[PDB]
Amino acid sequence: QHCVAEVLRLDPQSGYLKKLTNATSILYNTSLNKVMLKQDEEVARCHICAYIASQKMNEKHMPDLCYPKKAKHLMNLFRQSLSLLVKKYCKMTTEEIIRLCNDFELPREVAYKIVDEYNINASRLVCPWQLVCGLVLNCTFIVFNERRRKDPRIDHFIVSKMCSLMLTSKVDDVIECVKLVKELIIGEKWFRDLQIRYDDFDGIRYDEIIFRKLGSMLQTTNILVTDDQYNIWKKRIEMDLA
Amino acid sequence: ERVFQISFFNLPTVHRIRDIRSEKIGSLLSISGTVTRTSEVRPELYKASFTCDMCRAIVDNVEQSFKYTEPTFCPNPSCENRAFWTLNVTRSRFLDWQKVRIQENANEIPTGSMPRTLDVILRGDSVERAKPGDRCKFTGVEIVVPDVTQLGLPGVKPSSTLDTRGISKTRSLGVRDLTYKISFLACHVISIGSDEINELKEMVKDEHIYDKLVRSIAPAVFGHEAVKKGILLQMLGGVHKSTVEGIKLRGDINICVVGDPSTSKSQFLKYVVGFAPRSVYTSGKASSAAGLTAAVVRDEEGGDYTIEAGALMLADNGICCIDEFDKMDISDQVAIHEAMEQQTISIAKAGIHATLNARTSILAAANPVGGRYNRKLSLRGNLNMTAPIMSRFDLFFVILDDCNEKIDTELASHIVDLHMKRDEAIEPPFSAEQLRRYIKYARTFKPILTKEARSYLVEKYKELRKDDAQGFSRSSYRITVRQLESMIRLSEAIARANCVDEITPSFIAEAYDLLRQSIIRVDV
Amino acid sequence: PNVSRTIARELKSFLLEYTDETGRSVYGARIRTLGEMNSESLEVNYRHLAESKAILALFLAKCPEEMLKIFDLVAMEATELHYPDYARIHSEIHVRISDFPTIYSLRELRESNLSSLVRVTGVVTRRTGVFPQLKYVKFNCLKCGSILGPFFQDSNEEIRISFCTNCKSKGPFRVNGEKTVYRNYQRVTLQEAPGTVPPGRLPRHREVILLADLVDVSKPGEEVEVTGIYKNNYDGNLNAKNGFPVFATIIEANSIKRREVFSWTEEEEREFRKISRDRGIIDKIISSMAPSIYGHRDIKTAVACSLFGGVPKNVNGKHSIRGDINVLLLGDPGTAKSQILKYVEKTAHRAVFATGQGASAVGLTASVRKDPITKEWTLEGGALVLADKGVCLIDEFDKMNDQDRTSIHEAMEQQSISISKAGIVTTLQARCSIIAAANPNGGRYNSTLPLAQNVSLTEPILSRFDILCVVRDLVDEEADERLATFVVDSHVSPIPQELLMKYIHYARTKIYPKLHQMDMDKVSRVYADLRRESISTGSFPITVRHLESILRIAESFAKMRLSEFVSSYDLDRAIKVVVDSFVDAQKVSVRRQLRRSFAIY
Ligand SMILES: Nc1ncnc2c1ncn2[C@@H]1O[C@H](COP(=O)(O)OP(=O)(O)O)[C@@H](O)[C@H]1O
Ligand SMILES: [Zn+2]
Ligand SMILES: [Zn+2]
Repeated sequence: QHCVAEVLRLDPQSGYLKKLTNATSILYNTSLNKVMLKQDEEVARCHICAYIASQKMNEKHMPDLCYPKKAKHLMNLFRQSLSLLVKKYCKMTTEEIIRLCNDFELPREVAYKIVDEYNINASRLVCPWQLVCGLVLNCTFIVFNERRRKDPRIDHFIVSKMCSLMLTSKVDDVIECVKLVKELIIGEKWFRDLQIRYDDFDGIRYDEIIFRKLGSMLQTTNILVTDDQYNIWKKRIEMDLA
Repeated sequence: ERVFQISFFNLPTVHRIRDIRSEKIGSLLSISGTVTRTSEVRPELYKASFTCDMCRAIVDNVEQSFKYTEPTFCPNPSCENRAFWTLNVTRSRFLDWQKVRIQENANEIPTGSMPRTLDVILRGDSVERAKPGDRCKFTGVEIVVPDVTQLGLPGVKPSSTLDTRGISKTRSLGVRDLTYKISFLACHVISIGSDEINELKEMVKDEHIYDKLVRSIAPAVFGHEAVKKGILLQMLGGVHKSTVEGIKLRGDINICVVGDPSTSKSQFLKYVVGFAPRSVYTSGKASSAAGLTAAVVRDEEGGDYTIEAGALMLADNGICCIDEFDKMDISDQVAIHEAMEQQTISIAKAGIHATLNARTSILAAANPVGGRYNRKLSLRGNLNMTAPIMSRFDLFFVILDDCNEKIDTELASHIVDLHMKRDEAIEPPFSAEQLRRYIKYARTFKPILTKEARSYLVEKYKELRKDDAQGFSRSSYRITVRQLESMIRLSEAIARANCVDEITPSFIAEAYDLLRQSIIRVDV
Repeated sequence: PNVSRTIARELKSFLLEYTDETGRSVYGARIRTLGEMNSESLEVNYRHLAESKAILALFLAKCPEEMLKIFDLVAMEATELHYPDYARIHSEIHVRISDFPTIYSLRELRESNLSSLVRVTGVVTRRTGVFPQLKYVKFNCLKCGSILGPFFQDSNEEIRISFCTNCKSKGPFRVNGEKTVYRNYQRVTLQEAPGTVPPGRLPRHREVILLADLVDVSKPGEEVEVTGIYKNNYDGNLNAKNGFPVFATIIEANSIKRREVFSWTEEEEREFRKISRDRGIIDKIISSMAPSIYGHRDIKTAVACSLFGGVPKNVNGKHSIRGDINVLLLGDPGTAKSQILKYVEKTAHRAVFATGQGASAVGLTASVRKDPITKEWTLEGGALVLADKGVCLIDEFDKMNDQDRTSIHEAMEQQSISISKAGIVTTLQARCSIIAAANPNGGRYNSTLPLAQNVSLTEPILSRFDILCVVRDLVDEEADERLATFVVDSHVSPIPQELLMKYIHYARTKIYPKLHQMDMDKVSRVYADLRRESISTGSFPITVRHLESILRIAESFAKMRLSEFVSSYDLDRAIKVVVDSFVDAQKVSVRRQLRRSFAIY
């Protein structure tokens, strides 16, 4: 039942969940009662089980359910028993770029946004590797400012990652990949919502920069260090005896 | 919804195992022999499904006798390799099985001979009609089976091989070696080896038929009435149930005798083993307890072990007549003691444990130290066997001779008359035939006590122990309470011998005088 | 059959609204107790859902190992509405059954009966292992450094995978025992009851599997009732089948018992103290010790002192004293010598019936023994070893060689064993109570000689016996009049023994009652008195060994009465015992000691 609920709640990755666990139960039951249905490794035995249980209740969905040789076999058997940017004009899918975005373990909402961007504005293109590259980079720089604000060892590792995920030794093209999308995507309300959420504004806060730029000297350029820093740095030399 | 069995009984001919050659193959042929073992019920492959290795297409048929391995034909033949197959268990039919090991009988045997043996196998509902340690008359057909035990043997050895001639361009020879044993099967088997009501109604009405039954049980032998009486009550068993705790009794009784050689002790053995339903004569010496009791297999022929049919395990509701008592080993008397103490046994080897049950009633044979029984010493210094084994015995006997010419002459007359072929010297009241049925009536009569009787039993034991009062004279083995329970089981046996329910003091007075006579005096 | 819909709703209806008497939902108690208990199992009486509807039992009988599927999940259902997060903790539930009427032997099994409900009888022997095997599986892959998800395992096979979620690669696979989850598996032997193997036949045997966290609920020598199912075993390597192609058979059994843990409650000890303090229990002790034989009271009393054990002490961890009591009996075999000791084995706590050679549990020593299973070297000890707190019985003490005698000597000497064999060296605690017996030379005791002169024993272990009791032929009429009457009536006040062992179990725990140095120099007095009176007419002496023993008896009776400390007018009992002990132990010359040493009575 644990494994049943596991594989059944593996579909997302009201009446649905209930009726589907009941379905898989009595389905597996019917399939194992008689002596007719054998040599079926339990390795895989809760999948077109789940697909036909989708087919049964009320509404069914061909996509995102089967997601192979024996998949067809067992189906019939049960059903009877009952570089990257020089490349010109490439093509992509939903899950291709879900992969290239989920490699950073970023959320799926940002990915859906880049997907919407694409399927509306993937029309007039030369190469979508550039656009989606720049997109997910300017997702990373905006959401990952904290860890980077304290760890400048990150910005080399990250750019190195996407330099070789798309197979180049030259990188200034990637720099352009970022600034051009930033020129493009600059002013949409959803981009706006993300900037108020994760608070980069060029990577710097609002309540600081406005005094940086309106015309002030109270502007806190933190050359000096904060108090808790020293409060914890002192422990390193406390035990200096050893 | 239909499977069947068949059998043909009352064939005219018998063939011993040696009387079977290679022309009786596929032939019904009736044999009789003996058993030493059974084995484990394991239900058998009658029918059994298979299925395609590439679809659910089932085949509900079976290659059945041997060749139990591979069908060919598929309903939808379109396959890359239809040659091999899958299987299934449930869409199947099964039927029981059983194995025994079959054995020669003594009364048909040659010289320089072992009881040559071999295996037989059962089938179907006729099973449960096997039995260990009994003669039986089988009937079936000369089934055979492969073997490789017969390797290392001389001359040339057949071998099978498919042909590669007339077809070509298609161990690669696929060679199998073939060499077999000749087992047997059985279609049916029987356990070899009314106005009787009026017969026995007439015999019972007498009074001295006690004496008749007494004297009729060894006309082959001369005198020694005590032997006759004791053996006649030995088969008779005592009620092992008369308790409340569930701690129990060795309901039956036990015996032995002493006597110098040149005596007719062994005549009695050969009699009773020549009469007894359940019995055995054995060595006394040339035996391990692994022979008396059961040493068993350790997982042979693949399948599980099976308790061996013990020799001393035998004598259920009977006897193990054993001669040559004195020359027994250390461990065998030990095992015997374990056998007698309770009516139960415990066994182990290779970690396996056992537990059995029996109520064996031994009669056996004493041989004194030098043979000469010094009449003025006591029993123990001459017997040479430790106390507990010397104990548990309700009885001891002694048979020793002396010069009496009047009677010695008629004894020699009897002996030499016995060298007249099948003479009428043994004219009894009657024969073994009615005796065996009389026993099967009488073994289960179950007698009862009374207050007068037991009240007299008490006072008679008082006088008995009062013979140990000035014991040590008419005394070679002294008194205890074993003697009284012995006497009580003897009253039980003897009322059963009478085939009447209520026992009186007069009948036990025979036991009174008996155990008074069972013992030996000595000098001042 | 897809009637799981009707079947499930109606069996859950049964499970919930069950009412039999007073509207009693009996199984609510079961499940709530389960959840209270972190329990894994639950029982369901077959007789009542069988009373209502038996085609329940039919769709069970056709394939009962498939009848399971609804019931285990239904247990979780009822469980979580009354115990959320139980399904979190206990991954799965098993069930148990009771009260099935059909009977088969271990031999009566026919093909028509299997794959259905089976109920047998037999005995559990040869218990092997509580081994673990799998129920949930995950992996360590090589082409990727990652895992598999969770997977339940069938009842009849291993598992192996060639697909991977990253690619269709059949890379090297290995299970992660360092993370997986397991359950309890036992292989068990089972044999018929020899009390009913009919004439001539032998008893067949079988093999048994025990699961569901019910392992080690059994021990060798128990009568058992496994209800279960039955089937074959396709355990591979089967094409090498000569003869006919016929297979073994094995039970999977669910329910289990032992019929066919002693401890004290508040009232159970309340009554103990109530009776212990009220007026001299000890007459009723010897009235209720062992009614096997009517016999005689004196040696019963001696061994009653042997029962309880006294108190040991050390003078700050030196000059130890033995608290536990010894005994030694002897006399003609005609009387009951090998009865009451086995009774005591039945009546004590952590008693033993060992023996010498032949019909023995063990050889009364310790040794580097093999084992039938897998050659497990082990260190068993003589039954002395087992009851280092308790007692060790023996019969036929005489029948021993050199070393089996030296061992018991060592025991009663320094209460510890030593071993110098086999790459192993050690001592233990042998502070056991000794009991024994033997057989005199010549049946009768030979009244006209002393002890060591009559029986051929040696003294140095003989000295440890505070008691050496003897009887002989009892020759008068009344002996007959009583013993024959009892032994025939065998076939024609005293308290339960359960209470008596529960009393000793209550006694060796609590009471260490003391002795007050108030008038104890009478010890010094009467000792010096009779130690001179001994030479006055006797040959051998009496020595401080006896004195120490009388003190141990004094504290013994203190534990018996359960009083707080020594009483004065019971030292009379202790010393009287040792007195009339030395009386019978000697020549007819002692017949003057009969008159001399009675004033101390
Ligand atoms: N007083 C008695 N009452 C009843 N039975 C007795 C009595 N005395 C002896 N017996 C029986 O006789 C036997 C005596 O055995 P025992 O002398 O202990 O054998 P061993 O001397 O070899 O240990 C006991 O088993 C007992 O059943
Ligand atoms: Zn096919
Ligand atoms: Zn892989």
